[PDB]
Amino acid sequence: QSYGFRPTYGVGHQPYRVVVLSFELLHAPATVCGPKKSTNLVKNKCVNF
Amino acid sequence: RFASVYAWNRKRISNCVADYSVLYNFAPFFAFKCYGVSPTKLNDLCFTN
Amino acid sequence: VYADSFVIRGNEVSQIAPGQTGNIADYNYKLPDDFTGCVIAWNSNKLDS
Repeated sequence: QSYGFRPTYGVGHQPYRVVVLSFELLHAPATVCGPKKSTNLVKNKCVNF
Repeated sequence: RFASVYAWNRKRISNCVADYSVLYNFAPFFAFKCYGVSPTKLNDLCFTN
Repeated sequence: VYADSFVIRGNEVSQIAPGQTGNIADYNYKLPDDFTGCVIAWNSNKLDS
């Protein structure tokens, strides 16, 4: 069945445009990342990574 | 002619078959917060009254 | 990351969620129980008229 729509129709039956963003936050080579400027790598020295 | 809040009408539901899916096309349904049974899993139950 | 976009009826916007039942979560578009992601919804009556 269709979705003929007019402004005359009331709330609740108005068309809601919905987009879902689904991400597989798991162990894999990442493809999309946030805006963080990576720093140099340090080794054999206690740091936060 | 929905009644006033101070004198709210109480309609009893006698024996029937109730499908809680034709409700969605009767009212705008701004909020549908249901505090007991989950709203989605409602057509699969039978009530005492 | 996958952006699945569409437009549905307003009463069904709460039905696009993990583990829900009804016309749209059983026959149109089902979201997994272990869904991780964001859902964004708004109105579109400005042009859908």
